[PDB]
Amino acid sequence: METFDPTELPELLKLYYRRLFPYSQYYRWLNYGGVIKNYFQHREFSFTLKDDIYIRYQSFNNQSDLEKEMQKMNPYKIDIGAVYSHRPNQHNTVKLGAFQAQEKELVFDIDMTDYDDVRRCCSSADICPKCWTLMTMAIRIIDRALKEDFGFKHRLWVYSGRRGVHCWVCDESVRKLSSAVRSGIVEYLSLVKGGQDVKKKVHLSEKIHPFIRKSINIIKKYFEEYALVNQDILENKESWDKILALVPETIHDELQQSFQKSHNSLQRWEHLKKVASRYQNNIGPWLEWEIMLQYCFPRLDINVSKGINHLLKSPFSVHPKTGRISVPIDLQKVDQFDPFTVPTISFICRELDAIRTRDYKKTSLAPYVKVFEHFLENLDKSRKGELLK
Amino acid sequence: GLVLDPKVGFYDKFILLLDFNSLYPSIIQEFNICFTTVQRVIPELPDPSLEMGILPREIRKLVERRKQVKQLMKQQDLNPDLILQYDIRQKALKLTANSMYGCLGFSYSRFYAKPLAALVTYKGREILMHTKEMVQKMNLEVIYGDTDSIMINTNSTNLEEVFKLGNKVKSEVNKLYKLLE
Amino acid sequence: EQVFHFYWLDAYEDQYNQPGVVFLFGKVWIESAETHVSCCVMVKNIERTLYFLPREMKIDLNTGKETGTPISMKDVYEEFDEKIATKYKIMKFKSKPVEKNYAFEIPDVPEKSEYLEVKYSAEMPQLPQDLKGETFSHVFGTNTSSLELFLMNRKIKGPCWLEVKSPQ
Amino acid sequence: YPHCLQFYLQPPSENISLIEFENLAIDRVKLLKSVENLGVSYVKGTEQYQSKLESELRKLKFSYRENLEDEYEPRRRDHISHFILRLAYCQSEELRRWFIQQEMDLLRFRFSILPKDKIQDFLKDSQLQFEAISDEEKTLREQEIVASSPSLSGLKLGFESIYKIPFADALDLFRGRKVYLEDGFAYVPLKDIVAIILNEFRAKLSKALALTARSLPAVQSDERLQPLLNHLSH
Ligand SMILES: [Zn+2]
Repeated sequence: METFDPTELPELLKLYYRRLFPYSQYYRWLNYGGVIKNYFQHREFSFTLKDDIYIRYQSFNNQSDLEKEMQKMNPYKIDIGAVYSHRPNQHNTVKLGAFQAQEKELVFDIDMTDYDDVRRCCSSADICPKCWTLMTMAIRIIDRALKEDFGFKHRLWVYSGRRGVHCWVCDESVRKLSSAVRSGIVEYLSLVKGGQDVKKKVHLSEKIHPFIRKSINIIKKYFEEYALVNQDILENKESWDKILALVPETIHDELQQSFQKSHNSLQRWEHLKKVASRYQNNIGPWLEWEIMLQYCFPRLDINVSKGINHLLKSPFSVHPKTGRISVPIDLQKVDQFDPFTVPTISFICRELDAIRTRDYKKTSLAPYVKVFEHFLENLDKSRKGELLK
Repeated sequence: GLVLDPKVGFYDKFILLLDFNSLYPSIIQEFNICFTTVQRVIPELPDPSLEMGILPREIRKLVERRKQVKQLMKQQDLNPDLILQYDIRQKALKLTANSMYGCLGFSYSRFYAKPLAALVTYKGREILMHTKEMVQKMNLEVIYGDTDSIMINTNSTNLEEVFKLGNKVKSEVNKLYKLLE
Repeated sequence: EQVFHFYWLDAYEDQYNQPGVVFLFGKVWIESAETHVSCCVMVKNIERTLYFLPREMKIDLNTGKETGTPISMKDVYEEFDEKIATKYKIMKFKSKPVEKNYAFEIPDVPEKSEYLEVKYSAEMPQLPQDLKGETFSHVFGTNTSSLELFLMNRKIKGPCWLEVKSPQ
Repeated sequence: YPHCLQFYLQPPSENISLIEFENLAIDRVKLLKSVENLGVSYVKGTEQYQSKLESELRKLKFSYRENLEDEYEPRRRDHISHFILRLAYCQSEELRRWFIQQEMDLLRFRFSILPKDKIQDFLKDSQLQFEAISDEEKTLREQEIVASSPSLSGLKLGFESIYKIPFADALDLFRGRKVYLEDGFAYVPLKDIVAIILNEFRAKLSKALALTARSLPAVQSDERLQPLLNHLSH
């Protein structure tokens, strides 16, 4: 990849939203077959126009209006609201108080801003494939949890573009969940207690929930690869002092001598495992278990999920800073997914400049687009099935 | 509204009243009753977190102006004529508040709102009656009240003790309901 | 330019004797007698004001069924200015784009729609209150009084000193 | 009147005499006052409490297992008496709280009366769905239920019945992560089942009593019921 120039945005955005954006595909995605009377007519859209101007309430009638409004102003950011009783663009025309959300999505966010104390590889706003292991494991854990614990069949993750991703679990009963339901679910899925930079942020009991058991079973495929090889968290006294802060002080001296007599994070971690097993036999708390939970388990944000009218970035958009396209995440290709191969608006415009509107096929967006038609094929199949039967 | 059946008889102990004036304006302030606020189509209570509506704006403006005039009665060393003017203005504000509910519930009025008036009357009856049972709890006895006055028997013969009893019940009802006077 | 001021006490309106003319009455200071003495003041051309409610989808006036075309403020504007003006003998008015709010019990009324502020001089006959149009659902301010329009559009809050310029 | 316990959400529409009307009102007032006093004096679970309140019921003939006698008189008495107490008690928030306390005591005792065989058909008659799990499902998911269960000691999953419930029905229960979830369905022991049903019943009663409080001014115009309905409990 070449370096990105942020000054080419006014032209690159216009070209992309003129030619390559999957407008009518996204139209089916939010129309959901038009089963409800005006489910798309009350659909909320939020845009960020030029000169950092923010406008919130828009409602649209059809793909023609979508095309015209998208190619007319060319917002930098595309953001999604909820679906209300009446049209949000005329919400003021309806009596005050009557405006209330009735359906909306459930979303889960994991970001690099949640691992500043965790990653030894990148800064707050930077990422790398060798730090992408946390993101991959978080995706897989949330996948299994929602797909088996609640049977959430239509799970869609979308890459934010720089330092995180977004999920989109589009079952109908999920769409009609209440605020209390979503809250109770998010505390049901909350295990990390992020305090005022408290040393210990994960604690368990003797009885283990199958949820946590399966999550850790997934994680163990990645701890050695990432924490001890990609990050090598036991290379320096400062490096392992963070772990010692969680480890009880009676083990600190033995861990220190074992780490000094060792030379690598793998050897130091296996010595730590031996000593932790001895401590468990003497006393259990599963030290090896909460430390890895605090280092790897996803750290969620409550507000974005609990809000019945919260706002979040739409898919297939562009990142203002990095320019990567907010494409869905292929559920089959997660362990080897990379954010630096995500198409950038500059490259995809150059592809178009080097050339029924299916030009995305000649563009690098094409595999991720086919991912999107695969997801919407699943949605159509489920809708047709659970409607006919 | 609600009128209590009188405990008719002869009461030799002290009797003090409790003027339930500005009850309806206080309710309209408290629960944000307004034409722009209620979702009429028997109505329902509007959202508390919702912004303070139109009718509360002017009635609260009148109440605050009356309160500042009341302050001006605390500061002494004023011309008695101006004191009389302040008293007249305060009384006018009082009666205007008391008639606020009047302008909304009557077929005689322009703004005849049957559901809104019914909701206001229901809340008034509920709060007065709640005051009734709880003042029963505080070991006194009530004998008469209809939305504009409360008769209270004392079982005491000390006037100052009766007055401080009234003061304590006034303070507790004021901390139970914020804007009621 | 000569100007004078008075304290106004009374306000009288008549719908048939001198329609559209509210005879404001008050109490004026006079320099010649260095005191206050009774004064009369009157104002003409108190235009009746109306607020038409354009519909959203033009329905047939005979049966209420949709005619298949949308409705705009411009649409209701022409509909008025030819047919309603000819039927009820209107020759001049000032249609303007004005946004107003309604929060009362008249049913089926948008809260913050757009209103055609039809301002015509009161001499022309007042429109019927139940007037209906092929394009507009209903219009407010049919018989709304010249007195209340004066008091309401001139920001005259209660009895306050009135400043008048160019006394004819 | 299809079952002994019944949830009171369909007012009767029959015609009864004034003497029967007062008899029902006074009898149910006596029953609820006895429930209050006995619950205050004793612990709610002791056999002395159970037997004494059973004797109170027998002398006031308000509930019993279905037979020829049960179908006509007692359950109908319960129905109209409860609704006339609704009219009597919907006046004040304090009276509503009092009534709710005593009726929860009454309903919990009545549920304890009902044998385990008939609770299934009672929940079916309750019109809100709950599915009991099979023995094979219980045996298969016993380890999951015990692992995800609250502080109940041991692995012992005894004879207590386990039901299948939509997750939205037990929000406060599952939001503490003290239950297992399977495809949006929960599995729960009997104590928490009765807790859930009593919370739902208190919610419905609160709403219904508020609505009847909105309906009091119209129904109080009668002169032969005002001096009673003002003072059944007071
Ligand atoms: Zn990294």
